[PDB]
Amino acid sequence: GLMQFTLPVRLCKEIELFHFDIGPFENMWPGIFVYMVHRSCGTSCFELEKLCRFIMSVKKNYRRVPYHNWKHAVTVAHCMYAILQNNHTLFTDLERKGLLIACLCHDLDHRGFSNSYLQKFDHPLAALYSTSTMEQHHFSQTVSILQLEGHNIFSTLSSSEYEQVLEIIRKAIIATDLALYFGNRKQLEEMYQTGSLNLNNQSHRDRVIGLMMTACDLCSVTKLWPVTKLTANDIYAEFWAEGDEMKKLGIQPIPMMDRDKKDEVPQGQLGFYNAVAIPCYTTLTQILPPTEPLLKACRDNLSQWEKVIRGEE
Ligand SMILES: COCCN(C)C(=O)c1cnn(C)c1C(=O)Nc1ccn2cc(-c3ccccc3)nc2c1
Ligand SMILES: [Mg+2]
Ligand SMILES: [Zn+2]
Repeated sequence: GLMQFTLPVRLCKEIELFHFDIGPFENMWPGIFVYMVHRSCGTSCFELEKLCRFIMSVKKNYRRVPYHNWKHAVTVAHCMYAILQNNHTLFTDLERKGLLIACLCHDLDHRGFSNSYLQKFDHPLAALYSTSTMEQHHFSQTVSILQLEGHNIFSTLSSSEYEQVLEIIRKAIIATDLALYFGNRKQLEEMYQTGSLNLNNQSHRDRVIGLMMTACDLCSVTKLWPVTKLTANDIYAEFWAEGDEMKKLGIQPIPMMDRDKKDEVPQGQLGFYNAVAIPCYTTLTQILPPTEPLLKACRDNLSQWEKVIRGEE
């Protein structure tokens, strides 16, 4: 109850900034998350013992893959923490509880492969979940862990508040399917530009939380350049393994997944910044002005990939 988590001074300060890197000390990441729940939500929103037990079972259900691993879960939660802390009054009590949990759980049991590859492989998950295949699985794994004995961190909510929190989590995790981001962001662009955007409308709040999810999920593009560049190596380690597995099913992979087209990464990064990331952070900044540092850092990283192409690195 009177047991605050405290970080060393440098982390205490930098954890409040959008561009914080959680560091290479895995054993500090649970403490970093609890710190963030305690400041974002309150020391009372979860029983510490149940929260620690939930965090450790979540960690165990992330796999040893290059990118979609436990470090990604905690990194995405931190980006959400920074959004929430910069927008203190915009979010409900249930939202603050659900959203850091959603981010921690949003890639549970990821195997390092896309929805596309599961469907070409004919994986059993592609028969159970015909769209947003991995994202429905990540949600199913979150509910499984919530039901383990002594892992119900929501045990003190009413029936209807529990239903509401699990719905915020389900929609927040589904929204991390980038296939859904394009049309979510177009509707938010139109809604904002015609002045129809209404944060009392639940279906509008859902769209805004969806965009916050894409923003936190893609947040490697918002870090200092060496973090961005080193994270991209892990991203391609996965893409290129998927490509290899496409070649084993007799399917030429897309160039993004073909390690033989390593050469064209820089231009592929530009496309991604221009088509996905910059538009994501631009619309987020229109809706939630205090998130502007995410857009500014993304633009800085776009300029770094432009320097790589000009062989200035
Ligand atoms: C939520 O997603 C989770 C991870 N995923 C899926 C990401 O997309 C993602 C997340 N963060 N970042 C930075 C990325 C990322 O790098 N994306 C892309 C997207 C298209 N490309 C096309 C080419 C390319 C390469 C070589 C040749 C031609 C094209 N390279 C890319 C890279
Ligand atoms: Mg995912
Ligand atoms: Zn993710």
